[PDB]
Amino acid sequence: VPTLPLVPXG
Amino acid sequence: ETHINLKVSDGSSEIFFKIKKTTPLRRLMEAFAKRQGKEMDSLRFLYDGIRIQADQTPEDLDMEDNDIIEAHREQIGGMKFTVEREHLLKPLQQVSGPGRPTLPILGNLLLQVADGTLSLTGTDLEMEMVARVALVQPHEPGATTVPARKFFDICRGLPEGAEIAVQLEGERMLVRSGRSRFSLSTLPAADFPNLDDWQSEVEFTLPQATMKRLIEATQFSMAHQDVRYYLNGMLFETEGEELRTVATDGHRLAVCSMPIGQSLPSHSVIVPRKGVIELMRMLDDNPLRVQIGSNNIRAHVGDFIFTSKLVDGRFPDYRRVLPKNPDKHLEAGCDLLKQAFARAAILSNEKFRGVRLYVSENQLKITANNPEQEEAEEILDVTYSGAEMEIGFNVSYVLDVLNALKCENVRMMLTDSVSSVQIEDAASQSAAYVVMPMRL
Ligand SMILES: [Ca+2]
Ligand SMILES: [Cl-]
Repeated sequence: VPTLPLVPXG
Repeated sequence: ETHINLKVSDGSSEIFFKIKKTTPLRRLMEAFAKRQGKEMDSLRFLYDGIRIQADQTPEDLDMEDNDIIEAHREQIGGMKFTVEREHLLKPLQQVSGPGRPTLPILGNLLLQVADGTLSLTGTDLEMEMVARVALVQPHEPGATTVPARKFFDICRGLPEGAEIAVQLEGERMLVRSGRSRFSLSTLPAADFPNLDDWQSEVEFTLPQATMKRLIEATQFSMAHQDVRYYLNGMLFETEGEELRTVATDGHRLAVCSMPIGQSLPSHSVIVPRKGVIELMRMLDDNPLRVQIGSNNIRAHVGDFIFTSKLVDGRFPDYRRVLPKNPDKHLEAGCDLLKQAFARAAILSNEKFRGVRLYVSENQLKITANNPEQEEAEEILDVTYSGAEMEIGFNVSYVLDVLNALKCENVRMMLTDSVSSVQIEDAASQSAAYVVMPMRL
């Protein structure tokens, strides 16, 4: 379960 | 900006005073009483109906330049009004939206009678809702606070057309209508909290339906109780002539932009989850006026005013989350896609909710399997001419998007099996949804 490229945290 | 100008008026005589914002109002009150030839005890000094105590300063009461102090003949607990039930019901419902044994006053409404108007205010310390009701019948100025839910329920429980008379008796508020009598416990109006004033930075008016579209397009993508507190809210952004909302929980993002017909400075704030909920409650005639400050937001709707603190954090840039070159475009009817995903979801894993999409020339196959080894398969005609690919998704996130797109056809913009998908109305770029896939 990958995440959106949120910076930080993904 | 160290001193304040104040007007004191008894309805006929007006006296003006310049005092330091830190000086108690006692000297001002006694001087006004002296000019009237009246005893200091024989008058009560009300600020928006709330009784001033002699040791309080303008700074304590957040007074501003040319604010007015009304001198009234003494009337202990003098507030009195009589209003039609129908004129109170919606105001009471609205302000009772936003309560601890250590904070009983937060379960109360502040009532203020002043300048021909009844004001009702509810607050939870971080947001407040204020309603103004014109008083058509005789009244007497003053203020109190009263249990919100009990007062609302009493007014709602009275018969259609009832007139509701309210006055104060010691530490209780007496409500009378017909041969119905209620005595409610009060707490002092002077003890009700009030957000201090702030400067509006961007201000604009827009139709209620436009704000409602912006919130409904993205609200479902907000995080719930995320430790990244900024994600629990909704970004509100002004840019050029558009207003934009953004919401994300790290697995999906929603962004919606709408034109507001006036070019504005660029501004970007985070509205807390409970504020978004209250904003929606107000969007029941006339349009909506929004003021955004550095730390607060305010919405004016009809005779209501909502104010909320903002969330102080760094919201992610949706522009960096959008797929860079989503060159594989699938188009399908929104309802047909939604109904197929909804049936496939029945046999997906109850925890992980994964479904598999196989895209091929003008065809989509959706499959779902669960630990019981049950299987669903749906085949749909779509418009698609890209490379074949298999990609997995949390079907709940997909259904959430399709339900928020209230449209005939949707476009899914694909890159590869491990990259986010962008979903939009095939006919409108106003909203965009980005969903990360699950690995297979
Ligand atoms: Ca009536
Ligand atoms: Cl269309």
